[PDB]
Amino acid sequence: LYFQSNAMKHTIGILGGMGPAATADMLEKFVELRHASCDQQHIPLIVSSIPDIPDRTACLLSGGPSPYRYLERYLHMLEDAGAECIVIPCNTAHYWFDDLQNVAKARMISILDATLGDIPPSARHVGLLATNATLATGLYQKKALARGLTLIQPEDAGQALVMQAIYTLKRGDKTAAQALLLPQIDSLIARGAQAIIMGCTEIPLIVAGHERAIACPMIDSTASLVRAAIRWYESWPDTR
Amino acid sequence: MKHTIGILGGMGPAATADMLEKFVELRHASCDQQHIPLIVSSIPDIPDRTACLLSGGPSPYRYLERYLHMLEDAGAECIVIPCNTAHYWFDDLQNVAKARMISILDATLGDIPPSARHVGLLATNATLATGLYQKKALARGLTLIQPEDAGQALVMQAIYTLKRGDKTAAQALLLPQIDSLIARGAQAIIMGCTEIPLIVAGHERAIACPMIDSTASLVRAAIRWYESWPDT
Ligand SMILES: [Cl-]
Ligand SMILES: [Cl-]
Ligand SMILES: [Cl-]
Repeated sequence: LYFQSNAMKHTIGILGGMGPAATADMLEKFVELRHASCDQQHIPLIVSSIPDIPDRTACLLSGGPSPYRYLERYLHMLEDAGAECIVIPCNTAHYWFDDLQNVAKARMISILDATLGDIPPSARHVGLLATNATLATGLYQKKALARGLTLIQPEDAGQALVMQAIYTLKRGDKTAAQALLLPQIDSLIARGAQAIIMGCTEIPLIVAGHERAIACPMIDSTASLVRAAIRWYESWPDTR
Repeated sequence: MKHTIGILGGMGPAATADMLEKFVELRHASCDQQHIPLIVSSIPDIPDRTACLLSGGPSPYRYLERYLHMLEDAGAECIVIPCNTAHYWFDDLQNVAKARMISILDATLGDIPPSARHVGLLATNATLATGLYQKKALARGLTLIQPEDAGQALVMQAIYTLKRGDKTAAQALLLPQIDSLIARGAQAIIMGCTEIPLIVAGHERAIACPMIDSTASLVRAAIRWYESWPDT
């Protein structure tokens, strides 16, 4: 008879598709990170995985077509579907975060803030694995400075390989991607990184299974955003 | 006109995340932008399907109907359901749906090798009890082998252990049941509950016979539908 609307349900939209693998990984983490006795106790989620959004690095570094209009469209799709909170499992796309937040009715939670908060306070010197555009536009720079953090970026030659790893994953070869990425991780560690931000939502997929062999904590930006979204969801009177 | 696929999910949420992964894995794409457009409803509050069917619990239908329309209104032109048990309501939804719907049952039977006549079935009690696969298998010339009652209780227990979050526990329960089916002559085993592939993951090669993944079967069928238009 009576159905509770998704808005009243505190439904969370995921504005994804950058890329699709990263979005599927976030969904997987919403299940893992939420305490639930059964199906019915899991978080209500609506997902946009609509990958036609233009490449973020091409736009930012090369003046390629901007993703922004697509972001706005699918954000509105989610809102109309009942999302009361929106999360974007793409670091690079947070270039547009403030712009989107201007047009959003829903609450929006930054992957950047969530990720930084999940770094141990004691880690002062922190590696950053991210797309070229995320580094170039300094998305993490401002915030890291506020927390008194020193980011260690790979050198130009290394970053080229990190970028290659990211796109090999986006292209669907994890094994190859790993072969590319692992040495760069060791380089950052060799350079004194006390932790490494996985600052591209493809990186956790590449690292998965090898973390136990990595000599410092990896901070997972996707997981960080999920945890932050769960906390939002669970702060409601009908949630707790 | 983008041929967007809606996923009416959330039963349960792990099976839905699993379907998304397979969409990525099963679609040839040179880059993000060549992957399938997907809108996903994972809104798990849908009432337990088995409890309704077997135990007289609340009916999931009006929920399914609601999220169906939600997906259509977001622009999904084709809808898929990564729950076998939910297909008790498939025809009903299909009758209210403007978007195209693709049945997990047909897709899954279609992916069984022709040479496999005697096929094991791992599924929920409601899926077995309501005979979702039986009339369809019969028409194809298939003979379904299901676990004996004691074994089925353990299968059901494995499924709910996975939904509850322990994969390791679920495996300990499920694995012997798979071995039992093989001992009884199964030429292939349908994983007929969408949590099964998740439990079986990593042990597949350790299993003698082929396992037919209902989730994967649905994704492939959806991809085919997507790639079937003049502009795609
Ligand atoms: Cl990213
Ligand atoms: Cl790509
Ligand atoms: Cl199922």
